[PDB]
Amino acid sequence: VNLKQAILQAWKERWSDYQWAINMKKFFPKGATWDILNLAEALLEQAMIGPSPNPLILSYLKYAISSQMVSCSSVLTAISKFDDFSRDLCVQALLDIMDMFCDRLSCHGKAEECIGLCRALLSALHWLLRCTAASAERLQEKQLALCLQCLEKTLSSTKNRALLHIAKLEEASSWTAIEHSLLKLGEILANLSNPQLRSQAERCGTLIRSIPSMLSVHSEQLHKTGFPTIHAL
Amino acid sequence: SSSSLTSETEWVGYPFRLFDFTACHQSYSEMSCSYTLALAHAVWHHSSIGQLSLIPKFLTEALLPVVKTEFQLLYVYHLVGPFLQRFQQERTRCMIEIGVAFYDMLLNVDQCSTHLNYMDPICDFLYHMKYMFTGDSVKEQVEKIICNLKPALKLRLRFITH
Amino acid sequence: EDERQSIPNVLQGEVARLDPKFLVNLDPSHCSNNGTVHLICKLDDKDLPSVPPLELSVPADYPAQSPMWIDRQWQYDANPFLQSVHRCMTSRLLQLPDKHSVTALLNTWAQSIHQACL
Repeated sequence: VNLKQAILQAWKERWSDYQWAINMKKFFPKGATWDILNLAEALLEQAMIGPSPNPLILSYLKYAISSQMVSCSSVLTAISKFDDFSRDLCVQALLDIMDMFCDRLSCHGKAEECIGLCRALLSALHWLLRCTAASAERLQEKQLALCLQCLEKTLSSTKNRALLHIAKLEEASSWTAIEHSLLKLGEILANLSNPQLRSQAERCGTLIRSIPSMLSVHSEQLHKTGFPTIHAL
Repeated sequence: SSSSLTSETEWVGYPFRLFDFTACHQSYSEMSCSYTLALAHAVWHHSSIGQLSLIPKFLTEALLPVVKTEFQLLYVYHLVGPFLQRFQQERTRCMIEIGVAFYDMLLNVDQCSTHLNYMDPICDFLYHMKYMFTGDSVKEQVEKIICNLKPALKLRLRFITH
Repeated sequence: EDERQSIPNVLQGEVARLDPKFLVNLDPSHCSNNGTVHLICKLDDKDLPSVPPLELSVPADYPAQSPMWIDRQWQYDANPFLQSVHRCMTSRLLQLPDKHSVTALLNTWAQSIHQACL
C-alpha cells in the first residue's frame, strides 16, 4: 500500500524524475516483487485525473520505458477502459507512449511469460480499435486519423506478425472477438471521412486477415521453365 | 513473325526458351517459327560474305510496321544479332544502319506498349552491342532517339550518353 | 589440453574481479566458441539505470573499442537526459587513448553515468 503514497510523495516534490529511480529502488527491497512497479501508477495517477492528461508525471513513464517490465505496462494499458471514458485527450498521450513503445520492437522476458506478453499485444490492438469509437458519433477528424496512423505504424510487417500469429495459435476466443470488432470497425468505416483516411484501414485489415494464413505464402511467379521433374517421373 | 503475336499469343510467350535452338533435342518445344529462325541462321551460317548487305534495306522498310510487342523485337534481334563481326570486319558502312534499326525497333516498342516486361535483357543486350561493336561512332544519332523514351527506360539506359 | 568453455581465461579471470555494482551476462551465443565476447551489463548503484552496452571484443591483443550500440538510435532518441548521457559517453570514449575493453569500457561508462547528474 505504501507504494501509492510513495509515488505521491515522489510527485509531491519536483524531483528530476530520473534520480527518482534511486528513491524507488531505495523504498523497495530491490527485487522482492516488481509486480507492484510503475505498472499500476499510470492507472491510479490517471484515475482522479479524468478529463486531464496529467502532465509532468508522464515523464516518469518516459524514463521508465527505457528498461522496465514492458509486459505489465502493456497488459494494464490494454485492459484500461479509457476510450469508454471518452476523454479524447489522455488517449492521445496513450498513442504517443505506445509510439515509443511498439514502433521499434518489444523486449525479452527470459521466460515463457514473454509469450503472455504477446497475448497482451493482442488485447492492445483491441484497445486501438476503440479509437474509432472517438468517431462513432460523427454528428459534427484529427483523432481518428492519428489513431489509424499510429495503428498502421504499430502494424509494421516482420515485427509483430509472428507475435500476432502466436497469440492467435495460443487462444481463440479473444482472437474471434478481435476479428468481430475488426469487421464492425470496417463496417463503421463506410463513411467518406477523408481521402487519406479509410484507405490504410483496409490495408491493416488485410494484414490481420493474412496473419493466420502464413508469413511466406506461395505467391511467386514468372517461373518460365518447362518442369522436367514431373515429366521424367 | 506475325501470326497473331500482338493481342495475346499464349502463355508460351516466353521468348528465350522458344527462340533458342537445340530445344529440338527433345520431342517438344519445337514450334515451327523457331525452326524458321535456325533456317535463317542456316544460310547466314555460310552466306556470310556479301549477302548481309541485303538485310539493312530488308530491315529499314520491312521490319518497321510489323512489330508492336517486345518478343517480336527479341526475335528480329536474334535474326540479325549474331553477325555484327562480319560488318565490323568488312561491311563497316552497314553496321550503323543495323544499329539505327535496333534503336528504331526500340522506339517502336516503346511507343506501343503498356509496360516493358523484360527490361534488363534488352538493356545488357544493347550494352554488349555498344561496348563490343559500335565503339563510339553512332553515339550522337541514337541520342536523337534516346531522349524521347520512357522515364524508366531513360534511367535504365542513362549511361549510353557516354 | 583445451579451453572447451571460452576464450583464454585471462579476460574472464580479470572481469570476475570487478565490483558487484556491475552485472555482466551474455546474449544469444552468436560467437560461442571463438569470439565468446558480447557482454550485457546492468549498472546497479545509487544512480539512474540505463540501456546495457554491446561490448564485442577481438582477440586478446585488445585493439578493440568493443561497444557498438546495436540499439543506439531508438533507445537513445527516447529522452533528453539519457541522450546527454550518451553524448558524454561517446565524448569520453573518444578521449580514451587505446581503450581496453577489459576495464576501461565499463569504468568509463560508469563515470559517464555518474556525470549525468550535471
